[PDB]
Amino acid sequence: VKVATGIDDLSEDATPEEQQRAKLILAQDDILMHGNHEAKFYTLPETSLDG
Amino acid sequence: VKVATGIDDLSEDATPEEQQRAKLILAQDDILMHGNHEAKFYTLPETSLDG
Amino acid sequence: FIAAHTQDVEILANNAQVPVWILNGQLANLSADALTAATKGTIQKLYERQVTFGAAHNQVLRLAAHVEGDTEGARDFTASVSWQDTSVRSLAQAVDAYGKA
Amino acid sequence: VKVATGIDDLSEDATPEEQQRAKLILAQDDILMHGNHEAKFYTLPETSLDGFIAAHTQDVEILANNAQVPVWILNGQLANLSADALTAATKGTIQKLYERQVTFGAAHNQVLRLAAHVEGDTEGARDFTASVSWQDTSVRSLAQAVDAYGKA
Amino acid sequence: IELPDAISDGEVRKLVENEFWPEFVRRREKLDRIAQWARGEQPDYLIQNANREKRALLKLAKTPWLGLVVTHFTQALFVDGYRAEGSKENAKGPWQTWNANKMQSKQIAIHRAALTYGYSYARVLPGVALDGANQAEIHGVSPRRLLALYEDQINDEYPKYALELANNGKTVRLYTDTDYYELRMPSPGNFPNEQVIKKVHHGVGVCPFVRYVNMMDLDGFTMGEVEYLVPVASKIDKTDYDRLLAQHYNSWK
Amino acid sequence: REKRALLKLAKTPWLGLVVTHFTQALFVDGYRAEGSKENAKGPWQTWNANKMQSKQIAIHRAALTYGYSYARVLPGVALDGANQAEIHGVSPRRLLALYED
Amino acid sequence: IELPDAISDGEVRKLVENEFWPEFVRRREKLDRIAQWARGEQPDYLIQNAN
Amino acid sequence: AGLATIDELQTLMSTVFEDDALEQAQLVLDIVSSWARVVSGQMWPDAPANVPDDVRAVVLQASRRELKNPDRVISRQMGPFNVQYSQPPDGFFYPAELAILKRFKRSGGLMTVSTSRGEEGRPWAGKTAYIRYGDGL
Repeated sequence: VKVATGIDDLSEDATPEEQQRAKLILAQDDILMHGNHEAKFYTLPETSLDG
Repeated sequence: VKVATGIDDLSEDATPEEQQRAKLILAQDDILMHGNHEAKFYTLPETSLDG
Repeated sequence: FIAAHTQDVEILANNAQVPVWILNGQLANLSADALTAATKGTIQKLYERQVTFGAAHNQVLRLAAHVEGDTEGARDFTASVSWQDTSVRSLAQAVDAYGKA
Repeated sequence: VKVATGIDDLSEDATPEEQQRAKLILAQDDILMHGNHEAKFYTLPETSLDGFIAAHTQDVEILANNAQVPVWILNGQLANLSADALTAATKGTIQKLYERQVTFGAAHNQVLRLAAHVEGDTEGARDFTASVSWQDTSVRSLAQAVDAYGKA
Repeated sequence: IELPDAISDGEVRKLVENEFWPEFVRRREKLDRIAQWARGEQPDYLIQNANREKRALLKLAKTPWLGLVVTHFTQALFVDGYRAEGSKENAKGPWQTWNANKMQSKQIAIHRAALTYGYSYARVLPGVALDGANQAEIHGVSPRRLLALYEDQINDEYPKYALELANNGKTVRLYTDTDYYELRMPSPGNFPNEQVIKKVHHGVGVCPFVRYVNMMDLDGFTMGEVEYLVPVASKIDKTDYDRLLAQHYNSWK
Repeated sequence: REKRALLKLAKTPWLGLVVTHFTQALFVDGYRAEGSKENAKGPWQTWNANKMQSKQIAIHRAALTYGYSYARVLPGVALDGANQAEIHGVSPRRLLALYED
Repeated sequence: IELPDAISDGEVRKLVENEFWPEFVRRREKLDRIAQWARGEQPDYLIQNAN
Repeated sequence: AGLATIDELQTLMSTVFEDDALEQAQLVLDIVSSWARVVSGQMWPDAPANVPDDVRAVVLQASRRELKNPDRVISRQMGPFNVQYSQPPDGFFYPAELAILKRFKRSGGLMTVSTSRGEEGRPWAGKTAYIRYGDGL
């Protein structure tokens, strides 16, 4: 699970209905960026499923 | 177990009954976010079950 | 995910009484006895289906004989259809066994 | 991906066109250097690509099993199998070929009966017992087949 | 669904339009669901509409496993002869009837229907061959086009009444012990009173349909290889869908 | 309704597989007297005339599933006359048999 | 798509132009799709044009 | 449409706003109400009617802070009188007040953004080349 902290909250202007999900394009070539230097991006590990 | 600390508590307005579980959509494409930069997201490991 | 898919397809093959290598994986090198044991369930299921469908086929053929006269054929419930062999055995082993027999 | 941070920006004097790519020479002998002591050089890891290979192998195995085609025809290699194991492994493909032979043989017999009826041949047209003969589709070695048929 | 003791020539239309056809449609809906399951369209236990990007992934992960099982069990069932007790030769009459009807290929369809829907039918009606004499015609009937009614499902060899839908869908035939009535059906469920119910006396003596049961059960459960293994195939499809989503969204750094 | 669908996905007919596996192996091929290689004419003709080759499968399935099963032998007449009993397998769910012991 | 009992020498043109040819084209489109699938042009369940 | 009425502000500050002091106070109240609406994410249609008590309290405290200390000083000396104030808030609300205003957010403030790869997706592909053979239902 990709996790972002320290991002600019209060965005999307009181997040509405009627689509409004721009669905930020994150492909193999895209580089995800944030202006704030205090922001942190990391992922949460997953279950092995072998047991 | 996904663990969140430092999040905005006191939310859900005195958490009610009659559903009220919006069931935050966390799929493979969603990026979990929090505005507070002091928030920490991590997971607790699980038992191996091989023994 | 790959391991889970392999396990699920194995479950499906075992529940359908279909050999595992038909659905997933590969057949390891098995001798004649091991091969006979591994395909015994599928062969027995095929034999049960043969019994049921052969009863139905004999009913069909007796009815057909009754339609075209053939009084002897209509009442001949002892006669039965013959199914082709469903055993999975090599030609050499089968021929050697039947020649020895 | 080689990554540099803290370097002197604003360089190349408003980076132009017309080549201007000096293409800094970084060979096996070169030592990359920066005057600033706050600059950091590091690399971003890359994808393993092994999971993709395993997934592709699994998908091609699924396709081979669903088409009743032998697995080694589509992916992988055939392990050393004895006569019985080989017969069991190719039983599905042979049975599918036999079903296709039955249907296409019914169609071929219909075609040949119609052809006989066209050219007279009253006996051939009404001979529904006659059937076409297909060549062997069994995957067996020459030695085993000859030994078995000679013993028979 | 009580079976009348005898159907009169004037009660055929009312019985077909009121009692038989609604039951036939009720069974046909479920049989169509079973048929589409066997063609790779396994049921979706988890639907996530209004994405169109994960829906394509879900359609990518659907694999016809049940159709593979049915095909595998069909390819091994073949009848090569019909011999009497203690005889090495095929019976002339029955085997000539089997060959004249091209049953070598139609047995494949009969077996497929029986393995898919749990049961299947074959219709034996009187006919005449090219040389004359008497040659019955055997036609396999799909369960989705026949509604056979038995006074005792477990222990009966022939039905009491059978409602048959034509392979073109234009006519509906109701079969009895000695006669069958043909009705013109322009629209599904529409039987105009202007049409005259054609009556044909086949004279077989019983209902000319013979049922091919996939599984013998004392409780009457006609179980097919498809609906018996739906959860496992759907589980495999869901696992494949999860893997597809993982490699579509979380496969690169 | 989202974990319930998962639970319905995880259910697999293992017990049905066990019963089917044990049913496909139990088949009767003849009824012979003591010290005789030939089938008894009367009992075996009765067995064949009742199509017991297929109904034994249902009887065995019922016995392996519910722990017991019944077969009803009532008088009847064959196509040629004389006397031919009819044997019909009865499910435990449709018969309540009471024994003094 | 009802089949006439017999086609007259004058009804051939009308039948072909009205009933038979449109059905032939309807089947031909699907058959052409199947044919191009068999030549390596499998359907694209996910299209990402303009790259 | 301030979230708290000027009468409540006058009662809290124990003062009466007259002439230009009233328009400035009303403007400050409206400004703080806009901040509170944006932070909480709840656009209250009837600003003084259905506004919660704690939201009114937060608005009143922020308005009093802005009116009494608009320039955000730390200390202030005039002759023998000296006053030393605490550190002013980042905007209008202290972290506790920001937490109170954010209590109307769902799932404890956790928000998710859905990503995509730009692929349109055609689930109907593969079913296009399909011809109906049979009765037709």
